[PDB]
Amino acid sequence: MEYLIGIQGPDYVLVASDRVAASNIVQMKDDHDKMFKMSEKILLLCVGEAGDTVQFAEYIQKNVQLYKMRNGYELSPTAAANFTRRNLADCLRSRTPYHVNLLLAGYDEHEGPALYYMDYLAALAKAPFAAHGYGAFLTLSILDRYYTPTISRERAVELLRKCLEELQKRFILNLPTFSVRIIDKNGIHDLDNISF
Amino acid sequence: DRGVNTFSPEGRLFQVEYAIEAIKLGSTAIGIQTSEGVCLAVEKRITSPLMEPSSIEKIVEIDAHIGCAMSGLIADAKTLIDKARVETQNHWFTYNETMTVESVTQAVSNLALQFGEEDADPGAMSRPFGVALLFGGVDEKGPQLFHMDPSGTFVQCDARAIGSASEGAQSSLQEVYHKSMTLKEAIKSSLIILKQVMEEKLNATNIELATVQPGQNFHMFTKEELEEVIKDI
Amino acid sequence: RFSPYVFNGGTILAIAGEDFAIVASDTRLSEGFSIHTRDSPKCYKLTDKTVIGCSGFHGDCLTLTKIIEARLKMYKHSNNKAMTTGAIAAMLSTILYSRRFFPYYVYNIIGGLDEEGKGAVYSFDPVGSYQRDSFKAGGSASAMLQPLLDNQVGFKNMQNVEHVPLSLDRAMRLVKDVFISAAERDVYTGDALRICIVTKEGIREETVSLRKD
Amino acid sequence: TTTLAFKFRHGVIVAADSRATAGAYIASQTVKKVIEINPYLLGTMAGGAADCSFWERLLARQCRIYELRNKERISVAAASKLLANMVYQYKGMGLSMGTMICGWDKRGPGLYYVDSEGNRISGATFSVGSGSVYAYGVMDRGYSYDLEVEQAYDLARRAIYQATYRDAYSGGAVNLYHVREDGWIRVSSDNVADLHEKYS
Amino acid sequence: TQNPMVTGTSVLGVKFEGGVVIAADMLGSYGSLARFRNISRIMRVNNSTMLGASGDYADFQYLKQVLGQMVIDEELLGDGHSYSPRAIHSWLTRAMYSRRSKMNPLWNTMVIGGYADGESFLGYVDMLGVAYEAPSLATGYGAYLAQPLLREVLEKQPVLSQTEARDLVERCMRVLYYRDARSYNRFQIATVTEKGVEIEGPLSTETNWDIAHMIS
Amino acid sequence: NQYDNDVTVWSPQGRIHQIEYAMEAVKQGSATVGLKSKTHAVLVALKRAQSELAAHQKKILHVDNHIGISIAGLTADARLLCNFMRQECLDSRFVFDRPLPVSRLVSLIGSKTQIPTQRYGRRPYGVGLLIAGYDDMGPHIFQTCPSANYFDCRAMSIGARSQSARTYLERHMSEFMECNLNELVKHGLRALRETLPAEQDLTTKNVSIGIVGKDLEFTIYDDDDVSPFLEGLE
Amino acid sequence: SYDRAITVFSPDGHLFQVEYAQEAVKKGSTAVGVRGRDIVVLGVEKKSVAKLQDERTVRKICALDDNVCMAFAGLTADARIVINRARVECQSHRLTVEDPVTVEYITRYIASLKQRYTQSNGRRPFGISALIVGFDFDGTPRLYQTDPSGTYHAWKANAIGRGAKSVREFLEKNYTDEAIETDDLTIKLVIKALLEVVQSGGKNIELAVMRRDQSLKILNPEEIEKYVAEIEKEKEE
Amino acid sequence: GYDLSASTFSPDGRVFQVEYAMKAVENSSTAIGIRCKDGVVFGVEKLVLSKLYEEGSNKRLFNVDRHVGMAVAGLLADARSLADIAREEASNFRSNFGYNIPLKHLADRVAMYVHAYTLYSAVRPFGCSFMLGSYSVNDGAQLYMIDPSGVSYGYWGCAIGKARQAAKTEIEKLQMKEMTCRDIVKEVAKIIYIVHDEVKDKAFELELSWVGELTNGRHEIVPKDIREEAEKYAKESLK
Amino acid sequence: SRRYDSRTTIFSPEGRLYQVEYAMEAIGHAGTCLGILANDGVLLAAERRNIHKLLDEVFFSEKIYKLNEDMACSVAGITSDANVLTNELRLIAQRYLLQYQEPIPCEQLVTALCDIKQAYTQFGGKRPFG
Ligand SMILES: *[B]([O])([O])[C]([C][C]([C])[C])[N]C(=O)[C][N]C(=O)C1=[C]C(Cl)=[C][C]=C1Cl
Ligand SMILES: [Cl-]
Ligand SMILES: [Cl-]
Ligand SMILES: [Cl-]
Ligand SMILES: [Cl-]
Ligand SMILES: [Cl-]
Ligand SMILES: [Cl-]
Ligand SMILES: [Cl-]
Ligand SMILES: [Cl-]
Ligand SMILES: [Cl-]
Ligand SMILES: [Cl-]
Ligand SMILES: [Cl-]
Ligand SMILES: [Cl-]
Ligand SMILES: [Cl-]
Ligand SMILES: [Cl-]
Ligand SMILES: [Cl-]
Ligand SMILES: [K+]
Ligand SMILES: [Mg+2]
Ligand SMILES: [Mg+2]
Repeated sequence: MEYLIGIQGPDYVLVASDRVAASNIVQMKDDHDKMFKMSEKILLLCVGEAGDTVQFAEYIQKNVQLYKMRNGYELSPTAAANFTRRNLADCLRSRTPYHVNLLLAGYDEHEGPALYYMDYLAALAKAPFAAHGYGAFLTLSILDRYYTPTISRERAVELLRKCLEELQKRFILNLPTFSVRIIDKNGIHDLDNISF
Repeated sequence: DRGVNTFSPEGRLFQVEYAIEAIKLGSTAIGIQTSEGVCLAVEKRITSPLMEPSSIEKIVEIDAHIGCAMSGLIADAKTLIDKARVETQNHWFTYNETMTVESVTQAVSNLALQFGEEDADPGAMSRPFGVALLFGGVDEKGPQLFHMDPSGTFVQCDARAIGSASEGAQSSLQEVYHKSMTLKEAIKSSLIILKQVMEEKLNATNIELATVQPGQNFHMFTKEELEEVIKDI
Repeated sequence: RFSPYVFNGGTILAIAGEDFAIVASDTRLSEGFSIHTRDSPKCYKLTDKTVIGCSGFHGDCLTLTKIIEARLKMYKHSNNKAMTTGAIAAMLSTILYSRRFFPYYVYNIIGGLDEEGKGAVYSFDPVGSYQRDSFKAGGSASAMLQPLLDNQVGFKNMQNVEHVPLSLDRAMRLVKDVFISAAERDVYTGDALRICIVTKEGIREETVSLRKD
Repeated sequence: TTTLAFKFRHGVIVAADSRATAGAYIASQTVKKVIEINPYLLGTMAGGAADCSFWERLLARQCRIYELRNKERISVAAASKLLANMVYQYKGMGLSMGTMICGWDKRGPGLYYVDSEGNRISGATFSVGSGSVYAYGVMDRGYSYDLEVEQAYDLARRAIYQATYRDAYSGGAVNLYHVREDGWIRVSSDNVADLHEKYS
Repeated sequence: TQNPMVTGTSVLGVKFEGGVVIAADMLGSYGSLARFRNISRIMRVNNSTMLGASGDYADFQYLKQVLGQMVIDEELLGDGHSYSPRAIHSWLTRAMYSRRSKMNPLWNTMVIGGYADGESFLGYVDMLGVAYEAPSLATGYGAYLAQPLLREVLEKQPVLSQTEARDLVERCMRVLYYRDARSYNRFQIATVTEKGVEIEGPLSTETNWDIAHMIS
Repeated sequence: NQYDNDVTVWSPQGRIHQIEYAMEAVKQGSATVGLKSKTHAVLVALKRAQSELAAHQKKILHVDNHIGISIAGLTADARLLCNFMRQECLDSRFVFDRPLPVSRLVSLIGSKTQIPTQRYGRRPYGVGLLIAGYDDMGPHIFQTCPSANYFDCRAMSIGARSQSARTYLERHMSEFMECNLNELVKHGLRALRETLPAEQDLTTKNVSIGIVGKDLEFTIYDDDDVSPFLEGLE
Repeated sequence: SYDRAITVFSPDGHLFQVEYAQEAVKKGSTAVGVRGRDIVVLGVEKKSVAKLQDERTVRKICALDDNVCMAFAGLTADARIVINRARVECQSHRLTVEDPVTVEYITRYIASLKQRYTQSNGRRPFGISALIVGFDFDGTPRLYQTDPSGTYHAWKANAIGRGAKSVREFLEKNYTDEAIETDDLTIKLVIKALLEVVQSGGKNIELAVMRRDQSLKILNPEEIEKYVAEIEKEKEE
Repeated sequence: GYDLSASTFSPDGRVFQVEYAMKAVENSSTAIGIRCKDGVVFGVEKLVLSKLYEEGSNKRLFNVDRHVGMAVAGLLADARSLADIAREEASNFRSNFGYNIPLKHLADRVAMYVHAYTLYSAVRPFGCSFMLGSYSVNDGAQLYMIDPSGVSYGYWGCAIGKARQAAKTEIEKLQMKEMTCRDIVKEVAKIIYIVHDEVKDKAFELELSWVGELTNGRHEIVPKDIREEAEKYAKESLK
Repeated sequence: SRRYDSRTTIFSPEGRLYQVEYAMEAIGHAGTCLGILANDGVLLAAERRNIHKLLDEVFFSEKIYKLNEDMACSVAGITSDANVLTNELRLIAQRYLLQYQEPIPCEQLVTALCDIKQAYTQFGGKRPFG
């Protein structure tokens, strides 16, 4: 069961996600990626029900890309988060609700870094850090304990590592590897996977 | 001005008669049916050396056993070809067998008079298709060539030309055709005739040729295979 | 809670031979603990080369055979030939699946001749899964018949026996025996056995008496 | 059912059992669970027999249309996505399908798991069906990208076999296929009773 | 109908040489209440065909309306074709199946009797579209109490005269009055022959109560 | 002129020029003939060939086991109407488990084909049919027209030079009822032969034959299968 | 809804609405396309000049997706509708096939949109032709042209709009393996081709390039008049 | 011009498309109805355009309900479509109200349907006139006639088609109020023979139907022997 | 009905759309309306046609419309048509704000309305907006 985490520093956002795709009692994939690139400076991280997660994430992705092609510049993180929200809320009482939980991470030339949290009901909250999954229950207090708004990117990767080590120790599920990426003024960077 | 479904005093639909005239603006295409297979040959009609000849496709595969040659307003042919393709795949889906050439031709021909402006969907067909088609293939009846025009009339032919020089080409076909003719003779015959009727000097880039045979699937001739056949002619 | 289904019983069987196919069924039509009629066979002629057996909910048996009959004519009209055994089977698969969310409560077995004149059997589940078999039992007593056929036609679990071709006269003698055995133990199977033999010469019919209790 | 597939240096191995069941009644021992979508693409079937065979046949139709319209072989990614998008509309309606889409295209050997819950994932090895857990154990202890061809055939065969032994719902025969760069080949069909004789 | 309201009980039918006879009591019951004690549950469809209905009486009246109007529509054409008993039976099979398949059945079980071209026709159709033909029929409790007597007679003698079929129907109606708590001793008998369809009634059966004094 | 483009426009003489024009489509079709005896209904058609290397257009179509048609006029309209007839026949077998009576089918065609003659932007059907059938009332030959009117016939011919064929059929019709099948088909073939230029003859390439009756489902004879009927026009 | 049949046949097989739409294309500004070896270049005329214009707002060269772009000639409002439809479609393709479109796919899509508006009630045809360029997954460069009828072909080089006849004549004599051996010469071939028809040369040529993978670069006036001088002084010699 | 559409009045307030449709009726051969003491009798001059047609082909007398007959003149395919409208209106009346449609109400309903085709460019007026006849003990004998404008009136006697006036002048000679249907059929046959122009049109069939006390209120074809006697009376009366 | 249809959405023989051109003639007769961009702002200045002595002066302008928080327009042509378009402009701008929670960029608003105007020249058989 799926884990997402985001940490926003002064000029970057760091994100990570587990790499497991599971089914019944087996891990069926150990290099799964739960991140979707929306634009040069926007990642959507999406978990939840099978089928709804990809269908929803890719629809949003394609529409964000379309906006870029029509207009010549990109949606800001905030505008993308609100677009994501409107779609999810608008479907909530429809014949096709999407059962998805999301983080949206982004860097805007003028607003700086942003991290947004959304649940399946489509409540949207901006946050300095956030997490989804059962794993969030064991890691949010580690983030409250050690996060500061000026946290450097090296220390954010350390803080991330403390959370991921806590899942190894204390969580009942076998989540042995995580995708890590950072977003800043120069776009989206892949970091090394954190593995156990 | 009158509606698109108006009859003339001779009992023809004006729009169909005018669609039939548009076929005469097309390049010449030829089909010949033999006991060893059918061949389809068509003049490309290159208008500039800057054009890529391989982007002119006037012969297309419908299914492995069925090809189609077209003449007239080529853009109109796209929905007809697509419909032939979808129908053969539906028939395979439902019945787990190949659709006969006659049956494909029939299914397409049921589109022909489906135009008009006050029975139908919010923007349905406003006019007939300006296209004639030769369907050539092999089914359990053996090799077969069928012709269809914008009236929706379709019929089997032993050999048939369509397009601009079709009279002319059809006379030469009467002259050379026989029921026991081989496929290789039909190929040569159809290129000799294209060569007569074409304004440009025939060569291996300004024509296309395809065959279907009881042995073998729809086959578009490559440049090199065209060049080989062109030597004798 | 009106139920749209009821179970009406019936046992079907088909056997492919080298140059024949047998389709057989009992003729009892039941409901609850009652018999509706002793003379309701479960086999229906489709073409000169193809017979279908249908059991289960009789309301759906009737409807589905009428739909098949209409679709055979429609095919013949648009393609100018009779449907083959194989094409009938592929078609039936799609007709069954069209009701995937309110199924035809029918077990189908097609018996006939293929395009080389060999015996062909196709067996179906109610929503349209199918395959070609060498023989197959269906319906109420299928679990009683199928093992005997596995053993005696398929030669399964036997050592030291020559795998000879199945003659018509042995297949017939098998078909009568398994139904007689089924009528001993399945309450739904009884009254009479109807056998259709499909060969190049056409389709012929035998009927054998079964127990009436 | 037990089905499995794995990518390796020489393509993709695909294997299945052949049993169908209606509750605990064995309805067939001779089901073909590997569907030939085209000469370069296989699908496997596990779950509802009608559901798998309908939707995979429909996938075959659509792949063929695609090929006629675009004048090129469909990619394994695109085939698997067509299937995923077709079944997604039906989630919640009780479809039961677990499929592997197995080919070789311009990205090389290709393997995707697709099911009626809406999953679609690429990967190196998968097993699907009620016997999958048994197959995983054996497949996982023997698998390597650098398996020789015959070692790979041996592994697939043995994994399905072991699943047929533990799982009441898997049996019959082991049917084995190999997707190579110039097309798939059917490699063998071995009855489980004959494989038992051999493995002891 | 989801919930039947006023209902009728068994309908009987038996073929005889030169025709068919059907029987049905004249009762519409409302639960256990014998509410409407003089209603006909038999319809003359046309000259060759008659219909008896069990189950919901309003649904029967709707079928009567629809089928009656169909026969009128056909007679307007005056073209030498009429619906046979078999055709009517087919139509009814389809109508009932179709209503079942919309999860909104017509809550009836019917017996179609007819005579056409020298053949007796007797057919059953139920609310689910289950339909078949047989030399005798009995819906409801008739299936348990009447049909055994019918079939036992028919085995010993498959071809009955008109007066034998009629005596046999009277015996079955008596048994039903004894043993079906929703029956009533007031019934109609309808007969179809070469000459057409006749409906007789109201009829009653004699009953014997001697067993009331054989308890001690 | 102002009255001849729209099927909704009555002329001042109480005519509809679009209906009349649609009837011209039938007069220019190749001839066909229909006739009947006490027990069989026969259709005979001439097939026109576009070139010496073309097959010859289909003129006779299967509707149901007891019904076939012959066509003259726009082929696409013939197929549309034939498909409607097929479907009405399938419906009657599905619902009533018996063949649709031929005259009821023909009433259906009349009602169907009338509708577009009264609505703006629609057009008549540009096809005439001869309909051969057998039912409880015996054999039938009916004729349908683009006007939506239809006719119950002892015999009939429509298409080009069909007047000759009608004259022949009037001349011999008192014989038709008592003819055996062979006689009846020959009479159909001779009527059809009257429609031809003096040079030309009936051949196995240009003649098509349809037969239905008491003992015989609707059957089409083409190509080599017509040779028996053509021999002994003696 | 309005269902009038707008595009109909006339005697002798003409579709007058389509021919009239082709007249609108001919009054549009000249557009030119050349397919290089590892580059593709579009250039377009004018259209009106005018010092008070914001130049950014009237480009006739448009990205459809990262790997495909287009120029058009004809009715600019009509073009905008086609361009936005093609952009939506590129995103459907990426959705359902997870590859970018080929240039041929999107060309085929545009062409069949155009064909449909010649055969559907209530609509007139689009008054545009388009030159569509880019690269396929395997690196092959591509130039396609569509016209109002819905016909489309691939070209080594081509022009549409006013003066297309003479610009095509020039390309026919000047398009050789030499003239496209490099990027600069390919770009120069387009400018020379325009400079034949371009009123007050030039000044008002807009130009854009697409390199294998590297995505659409529009050249700025400073970068253009560099090539203009570099070609004009070579033609003295 | 002012005569192309039923949605266009002329400057004198006429609807020429309706008047042209009426001309179609006036070109057709003649049909008559007569109401009498105990029912209504219809007769039609049915012109035989070819000897190849069967006796009975192209009927102009229809049953629209078991108690209602219809007699037509004009474009026959339009008349048949109107017969089907009338049939459906009768059928739907019985289904909704539970009894046989009264004649006058049936006439007024189909008249309004006819009238609806005289307002619009989207459709053309029916090219037919028709009579409706019935009888019941409660309502007596009733004969209505409806024309292409949709006007509907009741009549003692009525004629439509091309010898309309010649027919009416003969019908006026009868005291139809005091005559029975059996006497009237002969007079109907007689009048059709009077107004038939044997020079201009060579061959016709007489078609006869009736509804009255003698048919128990059912609309029926006149039996063959009565029709033959009536023709013979008419023919010898022509003398 | 084909006789009465004036065919507002078809090409003329030179590839022109006459209704569009005729509409542009109506505009050329309306009040003069100019726009001027500066470094610190933008302006609209328009001729008033509503100048009769007895007019009552009840709105804040005659031809200047606020579209949203950051935009305004002026118009030349048929006034009632302008009321329809400006109302549609306000709707588009609020649909965008709803969806993205930021104001519509200027050129995207203009483009969105222009696609409506374009559609009126291509299908529907209606007169364009003047
Ligand atoms: B396997 O998943 O165990 C197998 C795969 C298919 C392709 C054969 N599935 C089954 O056997 C599941 N059974 C059925 O779908 C079924 C249902 C019914 Cl109602 C009747 C017979 C059968 Cl086989
Ligand atoms: Cl031609
Ligand atoms: Cl197997
Ligand atoms: Cl596709
Ligand atoms: Cl994946
Ligand atoms: Cl009562
Ligand atoms: Cl009754
Ligand atoms: Cl014809
Ligand atoms: Cl035609
Ligand atoms: Cl007529
Ligand atoms: Cl004629
Ligand atoms: Cl579209
Ligand atoms: Cl151009
Ligand atoms: Cl009159
Ligand atoms: Cl605002
Ligand atoms: Cl705003
Ligand atoms: K038993
Ligand atoms: Mg859902
Ligand atoms: Mg018992």
